[PDB]
Amino acid sequence: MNIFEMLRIDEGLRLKIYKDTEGYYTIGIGHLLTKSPSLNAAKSELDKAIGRNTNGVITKDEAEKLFNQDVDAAVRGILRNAKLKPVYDSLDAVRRAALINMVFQMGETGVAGFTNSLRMLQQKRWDEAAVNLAKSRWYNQTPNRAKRVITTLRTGTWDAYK
Ligand SMILES: [Cl-]
Ligand SMILES: [Cl-]
Repeated sequence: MNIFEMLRIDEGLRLKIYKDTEGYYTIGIGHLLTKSPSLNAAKSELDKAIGRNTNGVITKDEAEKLFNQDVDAAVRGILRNAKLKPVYDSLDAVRRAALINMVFQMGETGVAGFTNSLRMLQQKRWDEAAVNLAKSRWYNQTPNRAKRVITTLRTGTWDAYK
């Protein structure tokens, strides 16, 4: 199991513009297109991201290309962030995937905001960090997915995904 297969399970694959949990226009593997309510603003962004006139439909390869970009952008955002970098460096390889996961879903600004949990992660206080992360809008809105991520963090194993 690795970050890519982990995120593909959490996000799924959709080749046609869809709306995410929050209602935003998305496509492929959790690739957010726009927060705007306009389906046209969405097609527009989609064509911009792909480099062709898509009419809201992409191929698997296109979806996988956006996905590779986004995981890389996720890792780089963590290593560039003064709040995140230190937690990340401190963690084992499994735990690292889990923070990448959070960052992919919520953006670096958002995860950087979980101040207390990051501090408990850095101190390797696994159970307490788990209890604290669950006290969030995140957990309340996408509980099955949060649970899995949280579990990866608490245990350092891929159990939740197997
Ligand atoms: Cl893009
Ligand atoms: Cl969920």
